[PDB]
Amino acid sequence: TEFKAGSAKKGATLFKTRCLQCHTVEKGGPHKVGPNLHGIFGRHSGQAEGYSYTDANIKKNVLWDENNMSEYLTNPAKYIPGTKMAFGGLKKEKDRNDLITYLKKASE
Amino acid sequence: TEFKAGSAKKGATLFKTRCLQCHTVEKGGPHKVGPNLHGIFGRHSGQAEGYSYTDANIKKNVLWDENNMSEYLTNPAKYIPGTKMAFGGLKKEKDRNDLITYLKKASE
Ligand code: HEC
Ligand code: HEC
Ligand SMILES: OC[C@H]1O[C@H](O[C@H]2[C@H](O)[C@@H](O)[C@H](OCCCCCC3CCCCC3)O[C@@H]2CO)[C@H](O)[C@@H](O)[C@@H]1O
Ligand SMILES: OC[C@H]1O[C@H](O[C@H]2[C@H](O)[C@@H](O)[C@H](OCCCCCC3CCCCC3)O[C@@H]2CO)[C@H](O)[C@@H](O)[C@@H]1O
Ligand SMILES: [Cl-]
Ligand SMILES: [Cl-]
Repeated sequence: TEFKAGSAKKGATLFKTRCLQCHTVEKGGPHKVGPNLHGIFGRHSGQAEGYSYTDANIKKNVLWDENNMSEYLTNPAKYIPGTKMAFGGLKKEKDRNDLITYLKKASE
Repeated sequence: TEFKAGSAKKGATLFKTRCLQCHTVEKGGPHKVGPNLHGIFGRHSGQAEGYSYTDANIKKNVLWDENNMSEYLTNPAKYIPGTKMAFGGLKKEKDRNDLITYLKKASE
């Protein structure tokens, strides 16, 4: 399902405990590991002034709104280049086919 | 789409360069960061003798075959507990609603 208006008060606590380590939100606030998020809604992803992103922002692009940010926050790590390869991820279907054809024989 | 028989020879090289760092495949081979994979096809996930898994193996369970291992190898990290939370992931839809309701106000 989709976004439904919730508790800004609980959301303030979630931001402090889950986001502030890598993001500020106030206008003119500093970048950290992640970019300052002022004005994030209504602008496109990957364009904060003064911050340079991973290659994700030439592979993906959204106009942030409540719905697609809700989907994003289920698993932001999967959009970081390298996360999938870290524990053996194989982007190419043909590579997974080759690996599995081998593993079927090698593990028998 | 689904699994199609591929190149065991290319798959052998993929295993050596992408899997061997954390897995052995031979019968009686040692565990490493990950479990030995002998006999993996046809047994259920999360049951290698002598290895104790993350909580993933009480949340997820498959009978490994070519198809579901192909899906798994697109992104194994997303099944490791903690990966999603690491960069701000919020499992509960109500938490994402609360966060986003706050962020909409705080970032304006
Ligand atoms: C707490 C739940 C959050 C929220 C609401 C967001 N993050 Fe992060 N984030 C981090 C990094 C390194 C990036 C850039 C990624 C890249 O360059 O590929 C981001 C990006 C975002 C965005 C997109 C910003 C844009 O300008 O498009 C958004 C909306 C976002 N984040 C929200 C790093 C981190 C963390 C470091 C461990 C943590 C924790 C979070 N983010 C948590 C959150
Ligand atoms: C190279 C592409 C591969 C392949 C084919 C597999 N892996 Fe891994 N793996 C690792 C860990 C720590 C685990 C256990 C996770 C947990 O306890 O939650 C696994 C698990 C697997 C399985 C499931 C095994 C089972 O008994 O059900 C399979 C089929 C599998 N892997 C295949 C760790 C790593 C790595 C450490 C960085 C790397 C690299 C890989 N795995 C790569 C691969
Ligand atoms: O993988 C299967 C899914 O693919 C699509 O979902 C897309 C969505 O359509 C697509 O809009 C979404 O994009 C999210 C991009 C998030 C941008 C993150 C930015 C962060 C900072 C730097 C640049 C990137 O990615 C999803 C896949 O990861 C389909 O829409 C879904 O129906 C389908 O379930
Ligand atoms: O998230 C949306 C998707 O959900 C389902 O896909 C499931 C599959 O049905 C489901 O079979 C699959 O399970 C994979 C579990 C991999 C087990 C990994 C083990 C490794 C070692 C320790 C225990 C776990 O997880 C997928 C979701 O992550 C649906 O089937 C899909 O159609 C749908 O696109
Ligand atoms: Cl492809
Ligand atoms: Cl829920």
